Amino acid sequence: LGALRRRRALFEKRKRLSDYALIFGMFGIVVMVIETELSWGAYDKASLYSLALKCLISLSTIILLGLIIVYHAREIQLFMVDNGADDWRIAMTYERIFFICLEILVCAIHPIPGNYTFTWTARLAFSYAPSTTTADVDIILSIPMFLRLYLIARVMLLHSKLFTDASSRSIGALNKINFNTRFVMKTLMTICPGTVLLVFSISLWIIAAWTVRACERYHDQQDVTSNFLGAMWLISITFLSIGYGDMVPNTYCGKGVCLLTGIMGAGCTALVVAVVARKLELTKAEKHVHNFMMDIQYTKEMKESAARVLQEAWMFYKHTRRKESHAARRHQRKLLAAINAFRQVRLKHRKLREQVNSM
Amino acid sequence: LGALRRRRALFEKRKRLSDYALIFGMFGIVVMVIETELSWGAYDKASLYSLALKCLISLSTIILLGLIIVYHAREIQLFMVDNGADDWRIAMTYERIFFICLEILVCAIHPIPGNYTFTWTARLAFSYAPSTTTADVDIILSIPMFLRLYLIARVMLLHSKLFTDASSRSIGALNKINFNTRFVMKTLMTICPGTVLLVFSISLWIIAAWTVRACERYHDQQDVTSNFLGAMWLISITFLSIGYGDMVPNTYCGKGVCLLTGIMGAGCTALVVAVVARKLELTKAEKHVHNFMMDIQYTKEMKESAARVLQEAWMFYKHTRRKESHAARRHQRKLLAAINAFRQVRLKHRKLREQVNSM
Amino acid sequence: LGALRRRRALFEKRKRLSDYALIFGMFGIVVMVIETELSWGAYDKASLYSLALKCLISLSTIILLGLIIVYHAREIQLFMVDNGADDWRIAMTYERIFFICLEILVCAIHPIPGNYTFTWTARLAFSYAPSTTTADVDIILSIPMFLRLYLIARVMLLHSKLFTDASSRSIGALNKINFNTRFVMKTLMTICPGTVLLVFSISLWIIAAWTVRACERYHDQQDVTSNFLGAMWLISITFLSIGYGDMVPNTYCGKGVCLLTGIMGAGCTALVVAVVARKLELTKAEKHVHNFMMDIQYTKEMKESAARVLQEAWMFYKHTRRKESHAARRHQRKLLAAINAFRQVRLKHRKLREQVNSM
Amino acid sequence: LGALRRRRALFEKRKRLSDYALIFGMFGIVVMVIETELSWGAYDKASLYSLALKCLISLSTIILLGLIIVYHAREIQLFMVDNGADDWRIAMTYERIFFICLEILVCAIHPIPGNYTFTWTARLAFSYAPSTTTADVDIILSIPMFLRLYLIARVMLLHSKLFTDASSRSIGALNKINFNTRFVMKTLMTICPGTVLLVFSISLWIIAAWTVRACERYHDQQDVTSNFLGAMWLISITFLSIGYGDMVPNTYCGKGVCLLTGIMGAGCTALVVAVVARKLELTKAEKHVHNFMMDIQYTKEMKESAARVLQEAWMFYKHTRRKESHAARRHQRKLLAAINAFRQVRLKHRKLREQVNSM
Amino acid sequence: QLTEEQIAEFKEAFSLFDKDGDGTITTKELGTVMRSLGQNPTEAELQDMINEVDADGNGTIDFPEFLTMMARKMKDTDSEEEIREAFRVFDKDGNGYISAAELRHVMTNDEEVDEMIREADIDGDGQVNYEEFVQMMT
Amino acid sequence: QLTEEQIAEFKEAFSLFDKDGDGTITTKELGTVMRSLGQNPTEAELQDMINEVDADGNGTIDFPEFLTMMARKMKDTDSEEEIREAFRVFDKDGNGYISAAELRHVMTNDEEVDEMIREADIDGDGQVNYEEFVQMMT
Amino acid sequence: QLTEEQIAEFKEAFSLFDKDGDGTITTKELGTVMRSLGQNPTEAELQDMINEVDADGNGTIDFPEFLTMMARKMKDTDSEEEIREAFRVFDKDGNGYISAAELRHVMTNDEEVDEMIREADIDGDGQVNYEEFVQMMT
Amino acid sequence: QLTEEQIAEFKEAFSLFDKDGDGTITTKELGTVMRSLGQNPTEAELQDMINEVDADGNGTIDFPEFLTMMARKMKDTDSEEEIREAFRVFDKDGNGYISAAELRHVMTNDEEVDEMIREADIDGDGQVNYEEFVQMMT
Ligand SMILES: O=C(Nc1cccc2nonc12)c1ccc(C(F)(F)F)cc1
Ligand SMILES: O=C(Nc1cccc2nonc12)c1ccc(C(F)(F)F)cc1
Ligand SMILES: [Ca+2]
Ligand SMILES: [Ca+2]
Ligand SMILES: [Ca+2]
Ligand SMILES: [Ca+2]
Ligand SMILES: [Ca+2]
Ligand SMILES: [Ca+2]
Ligand SMILES: [Ca+2]
Ligand SMILES: [Ca+2]
Ligand SMILES: [Ca+2]
Ligand SMILES: [Ca+2]
Ligand SMILES: [Ca+2]
Ligand SMILES: [Ca+2]
Ligand SMILES: [Ca+2]
Ligand SMILES: [Ca+2]
Ligand SMILES: [Ca+2]
Ligand SMILES: [K+]
Repeated sequence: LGALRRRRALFEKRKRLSDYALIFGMFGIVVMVIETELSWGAYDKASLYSLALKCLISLSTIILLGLIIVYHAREIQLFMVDNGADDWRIAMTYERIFFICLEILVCAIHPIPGNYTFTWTARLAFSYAPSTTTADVDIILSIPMFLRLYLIARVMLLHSKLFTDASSRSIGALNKINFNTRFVMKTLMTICPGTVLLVFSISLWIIAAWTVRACERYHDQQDVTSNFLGAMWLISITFLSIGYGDMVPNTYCGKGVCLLTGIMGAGCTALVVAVVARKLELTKAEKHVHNFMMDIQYTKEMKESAARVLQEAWMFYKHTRRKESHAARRHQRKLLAAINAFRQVRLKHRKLREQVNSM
Repeated sequence: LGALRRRRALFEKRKRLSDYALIFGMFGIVVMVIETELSWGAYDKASLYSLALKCLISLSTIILLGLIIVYHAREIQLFMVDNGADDWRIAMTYERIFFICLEILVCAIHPIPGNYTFTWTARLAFSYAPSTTTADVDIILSIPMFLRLYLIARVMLLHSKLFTDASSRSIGALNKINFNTRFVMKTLMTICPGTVLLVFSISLWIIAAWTVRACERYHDQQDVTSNFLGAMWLISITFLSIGYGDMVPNTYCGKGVCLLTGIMGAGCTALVVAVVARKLELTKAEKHVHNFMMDIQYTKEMKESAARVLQEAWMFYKHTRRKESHAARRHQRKLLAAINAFRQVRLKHRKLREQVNSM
Repeated sequence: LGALRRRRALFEKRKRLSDYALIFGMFGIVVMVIETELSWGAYDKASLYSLALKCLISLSTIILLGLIIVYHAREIQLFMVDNGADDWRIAMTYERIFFICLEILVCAIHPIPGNYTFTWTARLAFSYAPSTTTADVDIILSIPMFLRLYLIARVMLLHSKLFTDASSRSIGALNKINFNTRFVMKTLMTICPGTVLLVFSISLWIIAAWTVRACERYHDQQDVTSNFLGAMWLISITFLSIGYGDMVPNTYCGKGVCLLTGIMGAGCTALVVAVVARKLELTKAEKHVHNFMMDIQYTKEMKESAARVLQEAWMFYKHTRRKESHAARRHQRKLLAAINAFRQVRLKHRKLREQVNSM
Repeated sequence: LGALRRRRALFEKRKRLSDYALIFGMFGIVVMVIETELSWGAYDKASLYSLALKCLISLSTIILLGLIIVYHAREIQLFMVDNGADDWRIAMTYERIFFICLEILVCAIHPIPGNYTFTWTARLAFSYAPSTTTADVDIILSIPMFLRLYLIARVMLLHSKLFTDASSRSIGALNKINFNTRFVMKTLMTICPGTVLLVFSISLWIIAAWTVRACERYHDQQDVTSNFLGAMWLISITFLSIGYGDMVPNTYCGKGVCLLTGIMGAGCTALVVAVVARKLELTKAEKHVHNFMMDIQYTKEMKESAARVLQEAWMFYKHTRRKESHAARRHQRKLLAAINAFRQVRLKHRKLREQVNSM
Repeated sequence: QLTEEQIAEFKEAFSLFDKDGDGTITTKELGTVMRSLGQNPTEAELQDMINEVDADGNGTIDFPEFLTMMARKMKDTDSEEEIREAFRVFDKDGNGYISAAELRHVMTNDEEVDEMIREADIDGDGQVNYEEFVQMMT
Repeated sequence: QLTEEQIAEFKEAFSLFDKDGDGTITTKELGTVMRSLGQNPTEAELQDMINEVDADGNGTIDFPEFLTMMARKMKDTDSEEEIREAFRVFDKDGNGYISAAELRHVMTNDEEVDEMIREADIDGDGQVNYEEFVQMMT
Repeated sequence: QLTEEQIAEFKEAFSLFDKDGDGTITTKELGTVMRSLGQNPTEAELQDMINEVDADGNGTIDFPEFLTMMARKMKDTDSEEEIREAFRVFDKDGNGYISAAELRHVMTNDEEVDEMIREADIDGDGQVNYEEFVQMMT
Repeated sequence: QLTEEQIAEFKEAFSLFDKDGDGTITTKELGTVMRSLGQNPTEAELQDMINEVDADGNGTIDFPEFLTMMARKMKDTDSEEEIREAFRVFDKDGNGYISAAELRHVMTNDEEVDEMIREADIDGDGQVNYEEFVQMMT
């Protein structure tokens, strides 16, 4: 009784902290995208604008790590209430220790304020001529910031009604259904598989094309892959497994992203073509009407084919009585074609009769 | 009663206007293809022939927009009769306003008479050397004219018997089937999926290969992708997801069309191989005969395998009585092979017995 | 009665002529392969060896056209017996006229003796530099000679027992099965789909790789695609839809063959992976044993998981009685892990119970 | 009785020799990888280190061939006990002779100590410029040493409980299940298909990428494919069938490995996407709960849609009584949208009712 | 009246629904047609739906009856059917009459509903019936 | 007469259709064979099919009769069965006879059909039967 | 007490489990709900599970009863149910009392088990029951 | 005798085949185990197969009999079962005795078969039985 009030109060606290972790997680990503794009041409890494925006990212990282710590503290309190424990140490299992530190490590990677540079040497594409540049270290930290998109999966899980409803929990309990993040994803692939596979593809299309562009701008002076629409074409053709054309990443960051694009592009392509294949198939009710209408059409076609069989049969006989040779043979040839066409419509009608009886 | 006469009269008016919108829609496309091809070498954009043919396109656009307006006016009258309303304003919903304007916008894009030019700068393929030309603006308007092919989907929908028959409407009503453009497409994929996927593929093969050629002729002086058979090979290999080879679009128009080719080429390839897979499978009646014949063959093979088991068994025993060693061992080795071959034919026969019992 | 003797006599005449048409059809292909390969380096088109071998091909074409005419004459006599007609003109339908002429046209294309040459101009690959050569016209006629491989489909059809057995014809008649070339192919894809798809792939692998090599030797002075192992790699990677690499056909013959390779390589790849997927699946009997064994394993695992639940529960209680804190908490943490592991093995066991009940 | 003791004693002898054949088989491979990598830069083929490590490989080949001979000798004794024979010659069938010699031939290929060299001439990629080098013959023998990985399949087969349990053998006997290497692989693809297809892919990813690197280092002075991360990218993109980019093998060894990568990459890709598709599908119990919850949601949505139908109906009537025109028409338009939305929720609810009744 | 082609099409549909050709659609024929469509209609609901269009109450569908049903049905959306289904969704008790408390219950998913009830009770029987619902809808 | 191989194969087929080996294909054996083919033949339909080739009318199938059935069915398409099925689908009433009005009806999917009917009724009974249908066919 | 929103949610769940609205979950309603989930529960096990939360023993589930069941069940893993299932696994004989012999048998998958049995026998009846098992677990 | 490990494995297999633990595999237990494997064995064939290894003929399988069955069965191929199945294939009449004419018929898929029959008839009863077949096979 009192556990229900505490559990539902911690559910709303965890849900509220997940939203705030998403607000600051995506704010840091948005500012990182702006800062990376602007610091290329608009200003430099040593400008006061670079320090100001990178301090905004760092401040949002401190807040995000604060909300991750507090959210995992609510998971400890929820664990103690769920399992009846009263000591927080009991909840601190090796699996939980690893994942709390893993989320902190993922969310603590950001472009630390201050200009630090490292020597980037990459082998150019289609020419194999090495090119070296003094790229900033903040590109090694801007790209991993996209790992914060896992907070979207947490917000969706904590906001789904199947995870926070009393009726869903009771009904699922009677069938012993494990309600977790996998179940919500599986149900999302049955309600709206097309929308899930389209908001996923056309969102990481820009995320990956920007990651390739932001990585292949230090090693691209010809505006080939550093172009946004060039990288959007590269990521799309690699997604569809068509190829690379002349657009091959000159860095192992672009090659790596074109590898994750090809991996998720071998699965998402198969799942999309398996969804558009389930939407072009007649339902159980629609197929019954279609086979009902084709039975009427085949019934009429059998009448007209058998009528042709008899019509050409009488033409053969009448011309035979008229002692004709060329005309009688022409209608005899037509009689065999009428009989063959009558057999064809009879066989394809019985193919329908076996089809209606199968279901 | 009186509604049936009005509905069936507006059905024939809508169907007649759909045909005329297709005649002028495809006439403009045919003249656009001729005008684009001829104005490259035969004449120039400032010639009187260019003005005469582009005035034919513009005149056919005025007629097409007239028939689109009148057809949508018949849809208003049909809506008023269907829903019992007597005022046209009731039918004017936001969804209908958007689609009426969308069709007008789609059908109003055409090569407006008069020579206007814009600077086209594209990055060449496999060399990354920029190439600039003064391409005419009528190529930005000729390509979108292929969006008028949606009128084919309207003509097919309004001409299908399942959409205009009293028996189909009554039977579908008893099962609450929604008769629309999606239902007709789903039924077309069950009657003749191969023909639908072949008239679709081998028609946009030329439409896309001409679009790539017409776009990559301003930026192609080596006759690589501007060639029609070069662009037909490019679109086919991109459709099959093989790659680009040396044939990579030098413009974002060719890259875009090679992207839509790769998208519809990842779906149409999967649907075609799923159709040719349903035509190599034995039907319910054919499989019964095949398993009936294999049961007779396996029954005979068991007699001959068991006969080999007994024949080699007696050869072993007779040679043993004859005190032979090499011959007795050779037939003993043959006896184990006869027994193993008899076990194999017995197992594969029972694999058939379980197969006939499963269905 | 007398019709059965005549039909079975014409069956053996048609079967004998199909074999002889295959002997001379494949003899001409074998001699064409030898003549094409040898006339490149061993001799020239004007040598007496070229005339002698091309006269062997032409002579075998005359015999092949003779056996095609006689075989189609036996089909006329078989048609007259089957349909009760006594005049050959009745059998001469438009479909039969077209196919008799089509087979003659297919089998009459060969390297006519005598040296004739035509100017071959092709755009080289990856450099777009035109290259022109005076290729012989006998390459335009050697490649279409591979269309004679359709005689293999006729020999297989006429030799299959399902097409020439009295028991198969009677059993198929009771189920109204249409015995034709499609039925034999469908049954071949159920008995040995792997062998059919392997004798087909690893035979046109050499046929297509030789066709690409024989076409891309006039326009290949760098030994890139004219190499046999280069063309075998090209045809294989295009079959698997990987790409072209540096091996792109410099002629439209190689591009065309790499297009038919990519077409049949999008279907054969899907059918092979759908066959190796049906051979890694447990049969109905094998799955029953596997689920029977996993039920025993899960039953034992539930005993050991519940034993761990009770063992750690007593460790918690005994350490609690001993007034321990660190040890009691460690075993309390182990108790929750034992309970969670006991729930996991209980859920995956019931996943098996629902699995055995489903079938 | 006595046969059971002998069979189970030879089972443990065969299992022990399979493990030792794997220890020395993989020791030779590990030393071969070290020797090949080190002899490139660390020393030369004529150094005493090359002779010492190649003598370690040769010594491990002698031991491996000894354990292969002894293991096949235990298979002879097991054969004699199983089939009741007392003479070893009976077991020596042609199939067994070929496979004993085949395993010896496979396991006897190794880098024989002593420096022997052969002239390697390969056509470079994307430039077609021949490059010749004096590569050692030990690269022709190091690569085939990876064929010793078949001993892993033997160790897994002999260690599986389904192959060595008395309960599994008895239960499988009642259903006449053939227990062999294929059955264990089929069961591994049902228990953990993802783990089998991941330990297989991410193990031959390094095996093939090292094979390509070790082969394309004699003919690669630009560090393109000889790079390990370059060859890992090449093998991955060829596995996914994306293409080659600029990374095309300059040798037929790399082309061959990129061909086996594309072959197993057309099957493993299809099997992985067919496994991740069976893990995103709701189970029988989970689907029952999901359709139970969607029925509750649709029931509530029908109440709110019908309430909107009645609410807007009264707004139409009340405004009609108020003699309003613009407001009455706006609510009449809303009434048709409420009715259409009520029909949509009614149809999608009955789509659910037919779905629950189907299963 | 309808044209000859329309009359022929509707007569072919009627003959499809009328196997014996007596000119009336017996409920058994409608049931067997519905079973041919995969549906499993009980006798009660089949009789209920066959009298929905029954003007004369004879229990069978003659040609003008089926023609009126088609005139109501050939349209993409049938407003009358949707109004009837909304009414059936409303009446949880299933008695065919929707009461004031029931309207209050369905409005939660006070003066306005009171005015609606007052203006809907044309006959002054103290409750809202199907005829009142269809009058308010139109 | 047929060659030894043909006779042997035909006797093999007869053994397929004759499980008990008594030399006659009874109704029960045909029923079991057809059920083994996945079909569900009724007793009346199977009896009608079994006398379709029964020359002597004894109700069972002997070897020469099976030879006649094969001689009819070994061809890709047999015209006799097609003519019989066309006659059957012409028979809306199923009485085995086609009236002049029936012919006029099946011709709409007047003098020519009248002349055809006058030339088809060889026995002059005022109607067309199956033997007249096959005579007009050939 | 729980908030108004939580009370409303649990009441809607209860009404989902209780169709007739009488305020008590009859075993027939639970059985038909379970059958609506594809499961096939027998009357014996259904009655056994409906009395698992039965405090007053009336044979029906009132709103506080279902609320207590939910408080036990809303958590991801139910420790009490897992303890009960482990107990049901232990007693092979199914009599509800676990004896030392089968305990020693399940420990093999001597002094320690003897001490556990001695410390678990709170009532000194010579055997271990479910209450002793749950006391030892907690 | 077999080792302790092997005895334990065979005993756990026997307990898998023997639910009640009485030490004898009742034919009902074998039938329910086979039904658990998806097979549908009739009582006649189940009894026939349960007496195949029944040395003392009590109608049940004790541990030594199941151990002998396993010793005959753990091998990849069972020669005795294959010989028995070949014998069952030979006797189409199903009487358990293969006559000389039957052998002559099965050899076509004269002096040699005569010598085989003469040397196989150890008891001189004029026919070949199962024991003669297994003696000739070995
Ligand atoms: O160019 C092709 N397809 C398409 C291009 C663009 C948009 C499309 N939307 O749908 N298909 C489309 C195509 C290529 C090869 C074949 C072959 F099978 F003949 F090889 C057929 C078609
Ligand atoms: O060249 C090939 N195939 C084909 C080429 C041309 C027309 C065809 N029509 O059908 N297959 C065809 C092939 C490639 C690789 C393999 C591998 F599996 F061994 F890798 C097998 C075959
Ligand atoms: Ca009637
Ligand atoms: Ca009436
Ligand atoms: Ca009411
Ligand atoms: Ca009222
Ligand atoms: Ca007879
Ligand atoms: Ca009649
Ligand atoms: Ca007559
Ligand atoms: Ca109740
Ligand atoms: Ca109670
Ligand atoms: Ca007990
Ligand atoms: Ca106790
Ligand atoms: Ca027992
Ligand atoms: Ca016994
Ligand atoms: Ca006998
Ligand atoms: Ca005897
Ligand atoms: K590709």
